[PDB]
Amino acid sequence: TGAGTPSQGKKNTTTHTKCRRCGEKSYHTKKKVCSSCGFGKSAKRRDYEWQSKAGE
Amino acid sequence: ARSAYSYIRDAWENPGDGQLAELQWQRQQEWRNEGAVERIERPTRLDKARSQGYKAKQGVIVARVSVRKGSARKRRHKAGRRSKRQGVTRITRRKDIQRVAEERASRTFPNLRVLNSYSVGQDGRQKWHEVILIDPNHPAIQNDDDLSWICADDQADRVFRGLTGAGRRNRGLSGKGKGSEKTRPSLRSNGGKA
Amino acid sequence: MQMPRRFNTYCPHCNEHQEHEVEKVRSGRQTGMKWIDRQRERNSGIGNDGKFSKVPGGDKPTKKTDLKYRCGECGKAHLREGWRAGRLEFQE
Amino acid sequence: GRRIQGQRRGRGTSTFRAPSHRYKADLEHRKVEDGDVIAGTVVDIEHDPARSAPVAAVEFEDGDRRLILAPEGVGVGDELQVGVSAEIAPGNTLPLAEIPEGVPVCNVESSPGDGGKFARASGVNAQLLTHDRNVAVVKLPSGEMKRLDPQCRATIGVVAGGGRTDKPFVKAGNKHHKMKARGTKWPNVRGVAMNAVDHPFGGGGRQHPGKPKSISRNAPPGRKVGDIASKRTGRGG
RNA sequence: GCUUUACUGCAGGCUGUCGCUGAGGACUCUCACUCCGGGAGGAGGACACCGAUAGCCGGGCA
RNA sequence: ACUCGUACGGUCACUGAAUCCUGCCCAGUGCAGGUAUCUGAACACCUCGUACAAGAGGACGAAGGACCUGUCAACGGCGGG
RNA sequence: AAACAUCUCAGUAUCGGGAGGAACAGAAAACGCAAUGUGAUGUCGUUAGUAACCGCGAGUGAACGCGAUACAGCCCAAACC
Ligand SMILES: [Cl-]
Ligand SMILES: [Cl-]
Ligand SMILES: [Cl-]
Ligand SMILES: [Cl-]
Ligand SMILES: [K+]
Ligand SMILES: [Mg+2]
Ligand SMILES: [Mg+2]
Ligand SMILES: [Mg+2]
Ligand SMILES: [Mg+2]
Ligand SMILES: [Mg+2]
Ligand SMILES: [Mg+2]
Ligand SMILES: [Mg+2]
Ligand SMILES: [Mg+2]
Ligand SMILES: [Mg+2]
Ligand SMILES: [Mg+2]
Ligand SMILES: [Mg+2]
Ligand SMILES: [Mg+2]
Ligand SMILES: [Mg+2]
Ligand SMILES: [Mg+2]
Ligand SMILES: [Mg+2]
Ligand SMILES: [Mg+2]
Ligand code: NA
Ligand code: NA
Ligand code: NA
Ligand code: NA
Ligand code: NA
Ligand code: NA
Ligand code: NA
Ligand code: NA
Ligand SMILES: [Sr+2]
Ligand SMILES: [Sr+2]
Ligand SMILES: [Sr+2]
Ligand SMILES: [Sr+2]
Ligand SMILES: [Sr+2]
Ligand SMILES: [Sr+2]
Ligand SMILES: [Sr+2]
Ligand SMILES: [Sr+2]
Ligand SMILES: [Sr+2]
Ligand SMILES: [Sr+2]
Ligand SMILES: [Sr+2]
Ligand SMILES: [Sr+2]
Ligand SMILES: [Sr+2]
Ligand SMILES: [Sr+2]
Ligand SMILES: [Sr+2]
Repeated sequence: TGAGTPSQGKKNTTTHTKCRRCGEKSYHTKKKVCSSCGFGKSAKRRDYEWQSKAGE
Repeated sequence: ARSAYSYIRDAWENPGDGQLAELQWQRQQEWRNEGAVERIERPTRLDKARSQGYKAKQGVIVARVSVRKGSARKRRHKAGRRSKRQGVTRITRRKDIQRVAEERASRTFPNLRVLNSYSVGQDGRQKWHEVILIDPNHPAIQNDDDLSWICADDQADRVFRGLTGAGRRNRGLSGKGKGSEKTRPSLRSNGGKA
Repeated sequence: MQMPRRFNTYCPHCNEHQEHEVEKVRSGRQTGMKWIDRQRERNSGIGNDGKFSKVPGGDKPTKKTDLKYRCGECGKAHLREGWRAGRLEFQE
Repeated sequence: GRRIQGQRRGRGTSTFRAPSHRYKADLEHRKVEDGDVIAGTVVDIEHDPARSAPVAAVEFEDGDRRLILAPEGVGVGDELQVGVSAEIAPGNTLPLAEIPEGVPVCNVESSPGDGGKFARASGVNAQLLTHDRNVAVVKLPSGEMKRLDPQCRATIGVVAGGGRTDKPFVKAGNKHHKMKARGTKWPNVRGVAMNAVDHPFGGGGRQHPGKPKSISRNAPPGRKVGDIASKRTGRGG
């Protein structure tokens, strides 16, 4: 069985869903953690300096 | 004449001799069974506390904190490093244990502000310090001429920004001349080379 | 090669020819207080220590004479260029 | 390289854990005040998944229903005793001090009151040899002479299920089933059959450890493989 | 990426020393500390654990 | 974690059902044990040096090594004349 | 650094914690143009790529002072009550 097309047919699991806190479809319903805003992981909002150029 | 306080002071110049020695041997047994941060009704070293700003008044709190002894607790490098940045065992942290203790205490009492702290001994595996914290929101303090200064907004979380006596010393701010070229006015403004 | 223990030659101090006694230069003991000693301690720590991690070099097949020439009358010694010599034995 | 299997084990991930949620109970001796006024009746014999040996469910006088490490020859209805004054017969528990020398025992405590640590496996038994007022000498199944506090409790008799090891598994499938009931990763891939990146013995045109197998006690994890601190090897000499 | 008796280091293990740590080159004790015990209490004991340092081993790792 | 586990256990390795068998080698390397003597760091101690300190030397000496022994179903070896 | 290990890149990127409108520093156990002299602290210009560091290689690199800006000095602990 190929890792490509044939293996894509098995994908019918729902993981990332609309987040209650930020509105992005990034709330992982199995982990109950938003990969975009951090909801479920931290009270503080998910942020990182690498999301932009170092001097900007 | 000598103050009664000077006697507590003098006892503590040699915590390993005299009655103080026996008191510590007894006490530490209880301390070792207490938590990380224990509020206490009265300072173990009155002379030191009053000397640091302590007052028997509403809004003044004292808490003893214990911390694990030794150097740093670091995880070895998973990614490549040159011999220099491979060090793991003998590398110590930049904040002394007293400072770590002041912060834990302040985290326990989110609403209070650290005023000062002092050592109350240690055993072979941990160190104890008592911390004086103040309630900036209590009127008994807002009206105190000697402590109301700690009520200002810029004094919030002072311990976490190194504004404590222990903080200032640890930042190499003791000396006003030679040796403080890279510490004053801040470690950061001097590129972190102090 | 053989070498006379004593002989007449020029003493740069008396400024005239006098009898000298020849001796092989014996190594003096270190004190461990020179600037280099302090730099070794100061700069050696965790990991590689640069120059202080290097170790003793090799050896030339033959070494040059390492001698002291002592004036027999003013008691002072002077040094001279050496010359490669497999062995140096003094006569008397 | 990569961490060897022995290092993966320690993380305690599912693959290496024992099916604890399936285990029945820990056969520790009962805790008695004193007097030995504790007796119960064997209400049933059960299978212990964790030891591939039988265990007995006992109902004690004071209403406590508990599984016990069963010696051989214990059946339903039989009455068991646990205490200083307990009678000296198979299935009963009492401190070594009260036990007569020359009597095979099992589920022997290491420190008085711990519940039993020694000789708990199928058909095994410790042999109480010497007595005293300060030390009870027991011969453990490995043949070692162990000095124990006479206050250490034990059960008279040998553990049930002896001979279990006398029959071969015959097929992989049988080993398989047993392994699924233990905290063990099975089957076993030889070190020499792996790539150099995976084990000290991996790599090489043909299979063979590229080094002596006897490793030092001081070797660090990841390197301590093969014959650990062997005092000797082989069969000869 | 991989190897090793390549170079240089780093974890880690063994070992001494100092602190924890007390009383009367071999010893006794109990009071810290450790372990067992539901508890009473039992076992051990200034050792062990832990902090520091020194020597040895050290492709397990860089 | 192993482990609601305790030597009829479970960890680490090699070989690879049954059957008939499995020789010789411990010098090197590895592991382990022992060790009169030798070597073997730091602290403390002693001499010199310094009104102190740096430092030089000494005495003591742990593991380790030298040395001895065990061990090949341990790495491996079993030739030329 | 024409490799590279000390060094460099750099206390940079990135991470953890925290305050404000600005932060931080701050009224000498200072300085040491050694003086019959200066007089809290930032900052700017300069002092200066100087002193100092450094496989004494590549490179790293202040301070006092001076000229400016702005200026401001006080409160406890204890003694005695
Ligand atoms: Cl605070
Ligand atoms: Cl010569
Ligand atoms: Cl099995
Ligand atoms: Cl001046
Ligand atoms: K580098
Ligand atoms: Mg600033
Ligand atoms: Mg059990
Ligand atoms: Mg399984
Ligand atoms: Mg296999
Ligand atoms: Mg393969
Ligand atoms: Mg490997
Ligand atoms: Mg093979
Ligand atoms: Mg094969
Ligand atoms: Mg416990
Ligand atoms: Mg490598
Ligand atoms: Mg095969
Ligand atoms: Mg380069
Ligand atoms: Mg160069
Ligand atoms: Mg720099
Ligand atoms: Mg200056
Ligand atoms: Mg007043
Ligand atoms: Na706080
Ligand atoms: Na240095
Ligand atoms: Na590659
Ligand atoms: Na051999
Ligand atoms: Na280059
Ligand atoms: Na290169
Ligand atoms: Na350098
Ligand atoms: Na001037
Ligand atoms: Sr397949
Ligand atoms: Sr699916
Ligand atoms: Sr969470
Ligand atoms: Sr962030
Ligand atoms: Sr806050
Ligand atoms: Sr240094
Ligand atoms: Sr070094
Ligand atoms: Sr040569
Ligand atoms: Sr148990
Ligand atoms: Sr238990
Ligand atoms: Sr191999
Ligand atoms: Sr043999
Ligand atoms: Sr066969
Ligand atoms: Sr051998
Ligand atoms: Sr002014």
